[PDB]
Parts: sequence; structure tokens; C-alpha cells
Amino acid sequence: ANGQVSQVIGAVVDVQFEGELPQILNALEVQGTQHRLVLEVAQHLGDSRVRTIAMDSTEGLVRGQPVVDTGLPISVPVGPGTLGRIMNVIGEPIDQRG
Amino acid sequence: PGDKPPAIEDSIHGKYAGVLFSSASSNKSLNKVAEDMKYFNQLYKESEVFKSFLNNVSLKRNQQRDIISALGKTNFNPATNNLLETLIENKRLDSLPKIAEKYMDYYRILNKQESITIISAQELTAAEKQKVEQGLKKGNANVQFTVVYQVDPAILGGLQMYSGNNFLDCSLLSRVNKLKTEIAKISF
Amino acid sequence: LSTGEASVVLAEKIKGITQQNDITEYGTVISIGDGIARVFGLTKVQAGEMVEFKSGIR
Repeated sequence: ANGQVSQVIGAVVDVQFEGELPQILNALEVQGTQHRLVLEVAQHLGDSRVRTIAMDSTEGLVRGQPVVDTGLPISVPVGPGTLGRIMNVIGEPIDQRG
Repeated sequence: PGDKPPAIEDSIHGKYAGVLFSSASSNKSLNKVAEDMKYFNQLYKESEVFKSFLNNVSLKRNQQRDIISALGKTNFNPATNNLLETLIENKRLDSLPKIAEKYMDYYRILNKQESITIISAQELTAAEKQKVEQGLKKGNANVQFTVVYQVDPAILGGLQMYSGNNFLDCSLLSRVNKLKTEIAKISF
Repeated sequence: LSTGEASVVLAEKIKGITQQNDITEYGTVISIGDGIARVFGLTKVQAGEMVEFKSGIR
């Protein structure tokens, strides 16, 4: 959790990191949200700041909220288990089938 | 003087220079900050490594603070120290030299001494120059000034004075053109 | 204060930060995005020169 919410502009959210920054296209996860909010890194604006796109509603966010760097882009579950199963953009099941 | 800088500007360097002058001039001191910012100007042009440091933007805030402290923690007015800390936080360290110079401008505006430049075609004789001083002195008679000379005009036997920001034309060339134009528009 | 502080700042510079490599041949990326990178301290580079990044991409 080496990231912080510097600013929040609608769906776009900028995360202030320290030291190493998340590689572009990586998937960041916000901590403290009601539901899992994943942010996809789009570009590095500079000054230890990065611009990301939110995969879920950014309502209820707060500046300085901790953010964790997954280190890799959005990872979705693949395989025969997804067959016959409704999957979300972030790989979460929305069919209430476990 | 009412904690009001000479002029108000929205420029980056202008904003910090104005706030520093007002904040500095507020409590008691203006010359202390003036000498501090002047030191940066001299060092900014004398030390090459110092120039690259300020111009450097990819440097981290914590790194910049450590280097600034190494320079000097004393002999700088608290207003100057607080200013630097603000620039590091706002990544405005690159604009340090402009702020320094801009600040001195306001201070030079408060300075009462002014330089008056006289422009004349014919060489000014030692005795003639003395008479010029009495005219300028008797004209103001309430403010000291320093006189400067520069003789490379196109006019002939004309006098043109530049005093900081004011210009008064006593040149004969202006008289010649004025008459030649009015004599043409007689509409006889 | 003193004018000889350049050596003091230079000393703190070399040790304070594990950076500042050969600027005339190396540079630092200030920002990356929209297919554009803001390299820093890449002095002496020529217009159209071919540069190479860390990962090997040119």
C-alpha cells in the first residue's frame, strides 16, 4: 500500500506513489472502498503521480486513501470454469453462482 | 510601507516575489531578505553546479531538502528559508532564480536613489556639465540622484533626459520638425 | 553564507542521492504517457538521434 489518492476527478483517479511507480497498464486496487475498486494505470503524469481509469464507481473516495499496487495488469480468471459463468470486467462473478 | 509591494503580478516568479516582499516587509525586515535573495543570484551565476540543481526537476522533494540544508541553515532570513521549503513542496524550485531577481526589482523600486541619463550630440564641456547639475538639482531640489552620460544621438545640439522611467525632450531636432510641419499646414 | 559553498553543495550532491550519472550520455524519464517520454538531462543529443531505454526498447 505505497500509494495515496492525490486527486479524484469523476471516474479518473490519480494515485500518489512513493519510490517505485506502477508500470503502465498495471492494475491498482483501492483500500477502504465498499466494493472492490480496481484502477488500470494509463500513464505516468510525473512527479511520482500516475493517472488511472476506474473499473467501478469512484463514489465515496477520499484524498490520501491508501492504494495497493498489484504489480501486473488486470488479471481475470481463465479456464473451463468460466464456461457457463457470467464474469465481470475485473473477473468477479455476478451470476451468484459462487 | 503598508506591507504592499510596488506592483501586483500573477506570474509565477511575480507571485512568490510579491508574497515574500509583503511577508518580509510585514514584521520588521526588508534588507535582510534582499541580501539573502541577492546571494542566490550571485551564486546562481558563479557556481555552475548550483544552476543545474535548481533547473533539475526530476529530483525528489526529500533529496532537494537535504541539498538545500547543506548549503546553509543560518545567515538567511526566516522568510527566505520558508520560501525555499514552499518551492520544494510545490516543485517550484526551478523558478527559484526568477523569484530572486524579481524580488530585488521590488526592493530597487523602494530605493529612492535613481539614475538620470543625459543624451547630447556635442561633447559636454566640464563647465557645461556643471550647469546641467544645477538645472537638474534646482528642478527636483528634494531627491538625490546619480547622473550618467551617453553621447551617440542623431539630433544636433539637443538634450534628452532619461530618469528611471520618465522622458523629457528638450532636443533642438524636435523644434526643427515642429516648425517645418506647422509652416506647411498654414493653409494660406 | 559564503561563495565557496559550491564545493559543499557538490559534496552533498554526489552522496545525498544515488543518481546523477553521466548526464551528457544518460537521462532520466520525468514522465511517460501517450507514446511520449519526458527524458531529463539528455544533453548533447541530436535531433533524430536514436536513444535506447532501460528495457531495450528504442
